[PDB]
Amino acid sequence: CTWRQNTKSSRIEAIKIQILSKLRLETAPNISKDVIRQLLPKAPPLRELIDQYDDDYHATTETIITMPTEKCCFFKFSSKIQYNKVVKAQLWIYLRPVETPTTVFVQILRLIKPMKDGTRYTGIRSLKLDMNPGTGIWQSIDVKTVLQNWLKQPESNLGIEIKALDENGHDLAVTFPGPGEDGLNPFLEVKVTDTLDCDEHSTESRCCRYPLTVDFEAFGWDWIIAPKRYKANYCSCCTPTKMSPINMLYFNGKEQIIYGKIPAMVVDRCGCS
Amino acid sequence: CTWRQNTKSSRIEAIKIQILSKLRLETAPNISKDVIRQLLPKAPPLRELIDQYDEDDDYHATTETIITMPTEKCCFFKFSSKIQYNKVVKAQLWIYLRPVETPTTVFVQILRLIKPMKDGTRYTGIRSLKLDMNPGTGIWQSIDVKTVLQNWLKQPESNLGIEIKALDENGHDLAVTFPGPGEDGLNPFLEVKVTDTPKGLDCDEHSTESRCCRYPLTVDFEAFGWDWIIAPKRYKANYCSPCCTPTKMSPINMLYFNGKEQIIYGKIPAMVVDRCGCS
Amino acid sequence: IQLVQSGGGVVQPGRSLRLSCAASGFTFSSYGMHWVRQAPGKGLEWVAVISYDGSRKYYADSVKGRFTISRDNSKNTLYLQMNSLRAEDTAVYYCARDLLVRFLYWSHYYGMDVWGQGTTVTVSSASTKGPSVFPLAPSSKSTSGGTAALGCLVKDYFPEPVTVSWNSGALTSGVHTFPAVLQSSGLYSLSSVVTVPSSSLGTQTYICNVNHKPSNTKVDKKVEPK
Amino acid sequence: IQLVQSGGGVVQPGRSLRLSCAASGFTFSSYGMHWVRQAPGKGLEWVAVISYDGSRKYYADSVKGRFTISRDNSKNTLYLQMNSLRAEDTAVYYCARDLLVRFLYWSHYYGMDVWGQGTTVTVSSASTKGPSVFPLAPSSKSTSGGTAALGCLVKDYFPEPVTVSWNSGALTSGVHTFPAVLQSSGLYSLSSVVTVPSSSLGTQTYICNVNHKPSNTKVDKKVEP
Amino acid sequence: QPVLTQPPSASGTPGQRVTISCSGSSSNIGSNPVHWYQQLPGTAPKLLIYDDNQRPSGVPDRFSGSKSGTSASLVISGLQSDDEADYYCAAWDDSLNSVFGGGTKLTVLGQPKAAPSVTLFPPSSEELQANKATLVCLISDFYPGAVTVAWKADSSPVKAGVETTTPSKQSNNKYAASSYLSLTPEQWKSHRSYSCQVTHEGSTVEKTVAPTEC
Amino acid sequence: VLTQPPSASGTPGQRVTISCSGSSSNIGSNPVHWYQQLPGTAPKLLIYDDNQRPSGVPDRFSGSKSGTSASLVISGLQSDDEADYYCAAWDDSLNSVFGGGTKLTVLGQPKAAPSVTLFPPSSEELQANKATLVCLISDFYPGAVTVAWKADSSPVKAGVETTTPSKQSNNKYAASSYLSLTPEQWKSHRSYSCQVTHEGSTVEKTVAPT
Repeated sequence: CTWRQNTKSSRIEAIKIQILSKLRLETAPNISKDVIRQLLPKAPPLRELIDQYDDDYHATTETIITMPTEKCCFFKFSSKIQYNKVVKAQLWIYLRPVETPTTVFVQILRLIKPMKDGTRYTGIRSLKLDMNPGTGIWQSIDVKTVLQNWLKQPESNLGIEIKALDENGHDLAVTFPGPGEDGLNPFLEVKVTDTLDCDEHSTESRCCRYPLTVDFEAFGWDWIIAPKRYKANYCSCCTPTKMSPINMLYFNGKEQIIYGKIPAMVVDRCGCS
Repeated sequence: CTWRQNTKSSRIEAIKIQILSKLRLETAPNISKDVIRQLLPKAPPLRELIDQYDEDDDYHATTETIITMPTEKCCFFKFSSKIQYNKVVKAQLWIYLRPVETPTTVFVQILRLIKPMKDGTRYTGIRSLKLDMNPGTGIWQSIDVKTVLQNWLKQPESNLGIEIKALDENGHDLAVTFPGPGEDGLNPFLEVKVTDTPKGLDCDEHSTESRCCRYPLTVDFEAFGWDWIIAPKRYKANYCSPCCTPTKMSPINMLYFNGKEQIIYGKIPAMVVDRCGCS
Repeated sequence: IQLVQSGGGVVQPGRSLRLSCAASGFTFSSYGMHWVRQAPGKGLEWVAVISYDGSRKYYADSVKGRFTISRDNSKNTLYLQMNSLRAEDTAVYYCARDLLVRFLYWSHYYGMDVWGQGTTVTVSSASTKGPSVFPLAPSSKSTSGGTAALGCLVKDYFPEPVTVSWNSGALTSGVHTFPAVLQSSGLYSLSSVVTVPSSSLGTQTYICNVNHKPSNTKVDKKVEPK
Repeated sequence: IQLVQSGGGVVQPGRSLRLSCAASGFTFSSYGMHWVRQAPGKGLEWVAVISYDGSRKYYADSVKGRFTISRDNSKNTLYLQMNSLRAEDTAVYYCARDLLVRFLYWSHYYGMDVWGQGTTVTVSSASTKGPSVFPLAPSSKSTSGGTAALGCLVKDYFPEPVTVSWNSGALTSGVHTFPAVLQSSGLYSLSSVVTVPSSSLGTQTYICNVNHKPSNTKVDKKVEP
Repeated sequence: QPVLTQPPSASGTPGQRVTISCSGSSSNIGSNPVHWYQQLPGTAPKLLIYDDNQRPSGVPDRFSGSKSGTSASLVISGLQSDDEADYYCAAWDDSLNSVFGGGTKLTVLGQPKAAPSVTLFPPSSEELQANKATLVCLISDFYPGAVTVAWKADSSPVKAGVETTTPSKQSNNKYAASSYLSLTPEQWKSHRSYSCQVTHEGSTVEKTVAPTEC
Repeated sequence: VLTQPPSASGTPGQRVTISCSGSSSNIGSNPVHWYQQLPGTAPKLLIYDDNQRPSGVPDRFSGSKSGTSASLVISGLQSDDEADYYCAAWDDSLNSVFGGGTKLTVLGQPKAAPSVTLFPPSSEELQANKATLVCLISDFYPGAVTVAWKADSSPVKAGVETTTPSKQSNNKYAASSYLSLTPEQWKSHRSYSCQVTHEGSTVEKTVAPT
């Protein structure tokens, strides 16, 4: 009856542990709901990912959003090479609504180390945009090749400057100094494509893979033409974690010989469950 | 220790049962070794397959090739095969032409039988060949019959068999069906390649069965205070209750904070139990 | 393995000819046999087929009623008898053997892998006749770049070899003499053109010298601009 | 939002000309400004750019040393001063404004979305001269039993443009006036042709009215056969 | 007589893969096996393919052929320059006759594709006074050697009176040809113009002459 | 200079691509801008910073930049798109650089042949001691021809001036060629001829002293 209910709490604690292990996280992240509210961006790529809802073991990362470290924006990511696998990289910025129709000039500059000539900056995108009152807009800037150079050589990234201004030079900032602005900060959207046997006589480390050969000729199952034998193996909860198929050529006893692929016939790896 | 050795014979009996179930056979076929010898064809497609050794369905076995020998003038072929004419990738009739004693040219004709008419009675024509043979060697010939076989599936009762003729320039018959004591695996057969046939227990928490089955379990991250996970808030993980554990699992996608100023979207494998079934 | 043809020739319309095709290398009576022809520079046209033993004969509509196919399996020989010959019957006639033997059904459906060397028959109601010669004057229709075509049109002659030279052979450069064309009348016509510099017109005189030996006709014509 | 150009013309080689471009509808001193030109039937050629206040000027090598760009932010006006004019300087000159304001870096790198209407300058040793007008009479060998083209040839005039109408403007059907062609003499010539019904010849009168304002010359000619 | 249709011409580069097409009727190709022939200049044909896709002995597998519906294809992979020849399709028609297609000249390109120049002469004064009238369209120095010719009286096509030579190799190894249009002098007087249009690899060259005479 | 193919064409609804090749000093380091120019109007900026459109510009106009090259691609090709198209960029030697322009033709109607009229020198002009042959070419599509003059079937290059084609009231192109002779020259040949070529078809006209 309800013996399972007691065990149910410990199954949930086990899944928690397994989730952290599949992620690659030593501890559960400590983030307040308030801080989540501040950092979660209210932008198209996140509304796309959220709106959908409403190495065998490890998790595979498809997309990474990096917020600014800590001042116009610096991005720090320990993201591990993968220029080659970095499929796309976009800087997302939100331009706040304006009061009157105004044309807004945006320039986004990569910093480089100051020299005599070409002091301070390089240039990534410059925009001229016409805004009407009441609505702000999100802009997505391709920075794939830029971001790759940063990963290839850290210390070549000093961050970026973003300027936004009207025809006369007055500033109208993209940087929001208030509690009421939530999810409105800039962010970087990067898409990437990341990817115990024993002897028959061995006294095991409990869970282990043990050899087992199935000989159809031995059972007088002569209808199977090929394989005559195969290595199935077994585990000694200690259970198979990974299996492979075999192909079989056999008589079905209906005047037909069939050649077929039989899934999950061979145990390749076992693990504890 | 070797507790295992005692269990070993019963693991083999279990795999036997599972093999029959994956091949969709209620019982192991009763075919004598003698009859196997008679029927197994000694032909290129089988030498290839044998010599190689040295609501979607992932459980059941998938048929790649079907070899049909004739039902008991010869060659009618019998099909409990279910339609799938578009899926039939290739169909070849294999016939063995016996050795000749002088260099001779051999004319082969394969005819589809039709319902008799007054004019052009009972034969349609499928392939005609001419081949040059030298003594001491007989040769296997592969004849494309994909469009013919498709008509048979499309309309059964339009399959009235086939006639096979093989003869030299002067008309002498060089038979293709071998009834001799020595002659094994030399009869005709049909090789059809197909791409087709793409195709446990779950219970209530309070339901009484102790047969091992799938039980619902919902994981609510908000309940644990794991607010770092943005999406899914909740999901059905499930569980199971010589071991009752999950035989098939699926992944989920998860959008979460890693606590390093990054939100990650990823695919996490083996999060949901789909089937439990003893193993 | 061979088919060796015989017969053929020139003949007047309404007259008759018989072609022969002798086979060796194979058992002649195991095979259907065909005749196929080809008019000067046109496609292949099948004319007839005959069964192994002679009992069925089929013919193209174009020769139906005037040509006859037959065979004598004892002399290993295929025959075609051609009567009421017309000018459009003129062609090379090829005999050919079926790739498949008559012990299969539809053997003649499948094609013919043997083939003789061919026999020419030429059917014309044209008598010998010398050409009319017309100037093709260089016009403002030059070929540009300081060069002009002029020539002469050699019309309505029989039989085929006619010969054109320019200025008694002193001008061989830039000359093209085209193949004849053969008319529904059965007379040949041809053009010979010489590409020259347009500056030279008005001083250098151009003369085509036409020679048709088969009628003993020589023409010399000056081509002048208009 | 507008750029209104002024001050072109014809001028002798080695002599000089000054173009103007007046801006309205935007803050003139928030933009870099350019001059671009185009020779009769050729491509665009950038000639110069100037910074917001006039402190940087860059020039195409082809006009380097001879042309000078400048601006008067108080009169909202862009200037180009052309000296040592050659015949290959003849072209339509367009003024254009940068799409981005000078408060961004490299604003002049990014392009020009504004553009004036253009100003023609023609560099020639020719003097002003009215055209000769000659009939292009229909002959008996017409195109069609129904229709012949007739017209009039406007020969040897300087400078462009000349204007042709037919029957004081009461004939806009069947009428093509070709572009001028420019001769080794430096004089322009052109034709104007009107396709009519051949039946009407002999009665209905066709008159080309030519007008060359640059020389104050008007000609009216009847074309007959 | 129910004939098979084959493009007049084809070309490839040595090593390339050409395809020769054959369109027929359900009476022939649709129900019946197709055979293909190769013909070199002044030799008999040679069977390349039978029963749609089968090669007789002595025929390379670079020669393959197929049949779908009422059409067939001969495809020559690995194109050698001995393959320069005419290619014919064939099949038995149900009206009880074997039928060939019209033949496809296949060119194995050993030079660059040259367009024809065209010279169109009108009837001479002399010939008109003889009560005849011949328009002579000469076509020179084109590669590969295959064209079609189309005559227009004013702007209307005219098939009646046309005789057109087959191409022929010149001294410089470019092909040449001729088309004649035979008119009466009355017919020649009646139209404002006559025109000779030759087509070579999709590009068309055209000339015109008129009773207006220099 | 930046290099652009001299020409391009499409059918209405087709997708054309205009190309621009340049140097590392310009396109490789610097933003590319593209212009459209209709006959007798100023340029209009279509694209800047490689792939951005100013206000008022349909997204069927898109453009990109790889290395030392750029591309302007017009999807959904309308017949208003008939115009010259230019790339541009700033070179590091301090000058703005345009490409040479690409004429884009929007195939909008059938191939019409030119009619041709050749007028001889008028009485009036000969009496003025001059002589001009006027060859008028009318209503042909597409707008491209060549003209050749012959005196007595000999080519003549001296004295020739030819207009470029020009769209007319009925939307077919027209053009003109002039031959300038002395009256002596005009008297001393049997005839003169104007030879016009339009898509391989050739028309000729002739006039003779009379």
